[PDB]
Amino acid sequence: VRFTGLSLKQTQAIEVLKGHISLPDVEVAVTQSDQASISIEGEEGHYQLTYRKPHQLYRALSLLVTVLAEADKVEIEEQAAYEDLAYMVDCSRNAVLNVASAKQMIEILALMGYSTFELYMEDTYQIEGQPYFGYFRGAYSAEELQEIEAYAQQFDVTFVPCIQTLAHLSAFVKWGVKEVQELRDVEDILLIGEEKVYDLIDGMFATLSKLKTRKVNIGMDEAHLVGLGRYLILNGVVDRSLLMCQHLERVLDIADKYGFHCQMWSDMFFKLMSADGQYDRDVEIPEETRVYLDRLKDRVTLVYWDYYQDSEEKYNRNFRNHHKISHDLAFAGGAWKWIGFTPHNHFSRLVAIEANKACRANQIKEVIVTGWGDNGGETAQFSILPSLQIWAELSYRNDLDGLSAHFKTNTGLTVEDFMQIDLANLLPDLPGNLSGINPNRYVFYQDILCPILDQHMTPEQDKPHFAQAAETLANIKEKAGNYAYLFETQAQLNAILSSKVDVGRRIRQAYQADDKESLQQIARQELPELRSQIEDFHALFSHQWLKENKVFGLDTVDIRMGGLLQRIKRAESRIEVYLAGQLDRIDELEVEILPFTDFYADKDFAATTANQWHTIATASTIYTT
Amino acid sequence: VRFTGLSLKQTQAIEVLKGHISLPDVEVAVTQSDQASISIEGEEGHYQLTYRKPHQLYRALSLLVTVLAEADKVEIEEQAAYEDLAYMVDCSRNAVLNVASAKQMIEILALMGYSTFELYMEDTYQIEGQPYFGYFRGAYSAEELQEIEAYAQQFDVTFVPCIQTLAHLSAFVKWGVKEVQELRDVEDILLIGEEKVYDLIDGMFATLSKLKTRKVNIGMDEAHLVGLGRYLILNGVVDRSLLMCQHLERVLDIADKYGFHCQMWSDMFFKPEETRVYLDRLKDRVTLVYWDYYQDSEEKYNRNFRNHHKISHDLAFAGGAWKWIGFTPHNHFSRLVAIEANKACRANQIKEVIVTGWGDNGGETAQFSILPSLQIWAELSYRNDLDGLSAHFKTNTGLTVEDFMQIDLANLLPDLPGNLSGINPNRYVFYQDILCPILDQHMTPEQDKPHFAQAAETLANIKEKAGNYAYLFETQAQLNAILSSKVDVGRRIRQAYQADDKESLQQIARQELPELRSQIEDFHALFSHQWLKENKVFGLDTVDIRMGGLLQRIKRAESRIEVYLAGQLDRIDELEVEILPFTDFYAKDFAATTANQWHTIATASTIYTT
Ligand SMILES: CC(=O)N[C@@H]1[C@@H](O)[C@H](O)[C@@H](CO)O[C@H]1O
Ligand SMILES: CC(=O)N[C@@H]1[C@@H](O)[C@H](O)[C@@H](CO)O[C@H]1O
Repeated sequence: VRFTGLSLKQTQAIEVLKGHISLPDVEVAVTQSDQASISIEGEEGHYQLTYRKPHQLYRALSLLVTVLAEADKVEIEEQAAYEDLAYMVDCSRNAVLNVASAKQMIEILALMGYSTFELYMEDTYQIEGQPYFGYFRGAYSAEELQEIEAYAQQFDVTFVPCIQTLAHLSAFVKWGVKEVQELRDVEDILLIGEEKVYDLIDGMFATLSKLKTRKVNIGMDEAHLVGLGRYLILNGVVDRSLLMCQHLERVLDIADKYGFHCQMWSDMFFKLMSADGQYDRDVEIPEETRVYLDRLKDRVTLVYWDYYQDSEEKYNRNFRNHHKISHDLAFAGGAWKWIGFTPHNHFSRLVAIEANKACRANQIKEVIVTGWGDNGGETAQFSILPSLQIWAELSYRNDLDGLSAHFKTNTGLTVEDFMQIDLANLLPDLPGNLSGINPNRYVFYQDILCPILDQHMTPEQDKPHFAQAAETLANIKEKAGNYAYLFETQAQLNAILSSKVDVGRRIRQAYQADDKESLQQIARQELPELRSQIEDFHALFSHQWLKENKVFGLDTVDIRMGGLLQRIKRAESRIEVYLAGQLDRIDELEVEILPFTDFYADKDFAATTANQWHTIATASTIYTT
Repeated sequence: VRFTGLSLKQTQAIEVLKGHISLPDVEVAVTQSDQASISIEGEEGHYQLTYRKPHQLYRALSLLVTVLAEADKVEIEEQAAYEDLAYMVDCSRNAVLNVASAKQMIEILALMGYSTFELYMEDTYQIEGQPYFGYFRGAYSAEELQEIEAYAQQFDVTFVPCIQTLAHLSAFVKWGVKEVQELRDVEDILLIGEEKVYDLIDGMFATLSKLKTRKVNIGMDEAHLVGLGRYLILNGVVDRSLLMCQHLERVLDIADKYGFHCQMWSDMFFKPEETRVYLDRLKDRVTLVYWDYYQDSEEKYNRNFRNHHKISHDLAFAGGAWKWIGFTPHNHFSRLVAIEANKACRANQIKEVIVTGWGDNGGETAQFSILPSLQIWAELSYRNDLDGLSAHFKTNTGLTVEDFMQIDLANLLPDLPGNLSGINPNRYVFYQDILCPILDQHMTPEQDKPHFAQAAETLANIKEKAGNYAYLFETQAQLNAILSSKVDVGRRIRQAYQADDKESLQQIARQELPELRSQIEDFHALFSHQWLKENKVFGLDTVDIRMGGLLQRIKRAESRIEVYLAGQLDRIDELEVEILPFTDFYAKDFAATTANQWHTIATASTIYTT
């Protein structure tokens, strides 16, 4: 290609992006213009390209490459619905995105049209004088954060840290030293009102002030027991909505000291002022609280987060409730990658289409796409590219007509191929519109002898589904280039699930039937092979993890998978003891299996949602004293 | 041995106890008498033996066997200080004592002089119509509880169930079904005021009423978050002491319905005029239990007794047989505190002592690990001294009390003050990671390595003397063998790495760590044999998970070193993190500490949280 109008910064950015896309040999005149987010016009190898904001050059080039593969004449104009579109990576659930992968992610977000890159870090950034904060977690140094931000700046992409200034600090407050314990209210919540807490928070902002950015998400979601622990012991019973405002004021004051403009998750206002303590609800605002909120609302952007609703009207109602507090709002949607090993791009697509309608209908200026990693970060960081492309398409075009072509330009894969990554969750009898159904994870981590999720399995449909999935994913792996690792991991997982889905039930059927030959084959053949397959899965998982993330946090997966392997060994040994006539009965197998949960009991499929490792793996105590 | 004066019941009991003690070739005349708890006299192969309470026959027999080893003429008289002496086994922390082992424990308690046997069961007894209560936990059936109680009765020992009627029901309330969730306030706490909660509690007493006993410990400590969860959302703010009162009244009413008389922990009374009056009313219906496992001085117990007596004189004392700090008990520390507690209980007219055998965080210590602590409490009750401790112990077990107490060794680091509780290197040295050894500051390899090595040899020798108890010492010998190398393996990896001594890193990765894994798998085998001997199979799974996890982490240490050695890694990031103190709890002229949650020993990462 021959470009005119480019700055050195822009030519360098394009050099980097040539690692993702091939620019045709054509002539392109590039200028900034307020006329459109993106405009591309021309024919016969001579083109005029304009962008409104500098970062939008990179989506413009993605569109260019795409459109020119087919046609000679180009007529493209896009007007983005959102002033800012962000992707937030969870770096607090054990998986800290490594610097090299943050760079890759930035390049991709640039090509997609995102303005903003965000990292969610509860304790995973280093604070001078707080040596337990992020200790052995791979917390980013100030230097690493600076390097990441400066790399985003190469593409005119803004960096926004998402931190926690109230709750969700469990990995820090666990440390049994005076300087940490003195900071606690209860659970994962800091002690409102305590000077040492505000010293800590001043440290947080001191660290972030080393960056160029002066935009921050300060957290404050999900502090359900706020004011009810050591706070209650010291202060007695207080108005908790005012308590929230008091803490918020002090944090905004600290932010001000460093020149930051803040956003926060909105849920605690709703939980503390609704009838049943829930988010998705209307609120009675006490007068003294209203007055306090009327001040504070001018100093912070409230972020309404919702990853779940299947209809615009459901989001709309919540936006309406938020308007009672503030018209300075943003929306956080979901790239579903927090339900085990396997994402749910399909469900993310369904909710994105409807959330986009509601955001537009409520003149929402910013959408943050969230990539949470609940309970260990076991899903791949790059597993949700389709979901990111979907939101970009919805902002820029208000439809998904360009989704597959732009996605193929950006990744080398069709969007439908890449979205097969979801397969371990896609049981055939599920409706598309229910969230969190995650057999990928609970079929994997379930015990053998004591399979407490067995009532949720449907082997006649699930076995062939997982088996077919493994073949499909093996095929996509072969044409996935640099993303092949993602698919190889999923293929092996599905291969394991195909047999593991009912091995526990088949053991019980054979035991009840006195089919000792079957018992023997399971214990001597099937289970040692299952261990072999799990060890291979562990290797592939580790390869994936170390490619994307820092090493810290992988230890939890080692522990979990080692435990699973040992429990398979126990199934083998207990069966052998019984077969050698050294047991009259195998007591584990005499316990009748109950439903694990009734969450989806009223629905016409067996699968469910089960997303805590420690309750998947055992009915015994493991966490409690 | 020829006896006169025995019933059929007593004859059969003695026949069982021959499994434990060797009755010499003498004639013994047995009668009940109020003159003493135990009296024995006679000479030249003719003896007169008296007991006050029927169960005390069995301690008397142990005393008799003992003295006659030494002498012909006997003049024994004991007056026990406590009306009741109980041992309470924890069956809620994953380890549910199996029926055969409960029988063994009863036999030993009878020989020692215990009047009462207790099982602590949060969710580990079955309630008809509550299928999730004890599900996959090895919950005792009604019939199993009856059989255990009946066995105790064979020796005139009474049974007391220890249950929970408000909080500490974590293993039950986790179940995500309507019939369970509607019973919940928050965390491990049931929902006060909910009629379905009182339906459950009625169910609890319906099960226990199948027993002969009408004495129960109902739990009822003061959990901080009572009233603060789904209670707060449903009902607004209430005085939470007043809430405790309302719930306690309902529980007591249910217990009355079934004829039970209740004990409970004294916590909620420790300390609004509405509340004072309510508390005062309820205190008349219960015996309070003051529990203390920690104090090193009678003076400190006495202070707490005085304070309790401002609340109620209807008071019992719970002491501690330290078996809740990992794999290895602390009989030594239990002896220290028993001596002082006994002084204080006597000074304050305490009528009942309950020795507690908690199994905190997985039940990994052997059920029979604390026999010395139990004999200690018996001697203190009956004789007010330990001058006959070892001789009586050896009659009962085959082992001197000093030999048996070597079971503690994995905790007994040389530079520890004997009077500080919960220092448990047995556990955190074992479960600590290799690459990220977050307890390394608490290790003193130059002292700890030979201590653990010498312990393993000592324990191998005691195993040979231990008969039916050998399994306990075999387990502990192997643990100490492991800890001798593991205590500093992470540190030696860091040293070799920092010195760029690749030969040493290779030796550690290729020889030492695979051998460590082999040793841990050996320990796992021995531990499993020990567990299955003493306990139901349920709960063993948690140990399998924890140990399989540790093995996999040792594998990671091997593989990370291999990749580095091969040039495919510029650095091993885990090894570049400076290790801080794990806790400042005992920050001191020793480095050891207390760390008793597996999940925080094993990783600085999240593992339970969302
Ligand atoms: C602000 C927010 O969304 N908070 C939590 C988040 O930590 C969790 O990871 C996510 C996905 O389950 O949803 C919420 O429960
Ligand atoms: C009444 C009582 O003793 N309650 C707990 C008990 O559940 C625990 O196992 C034990 C040993 O640490 O100490 C107490 O805190």
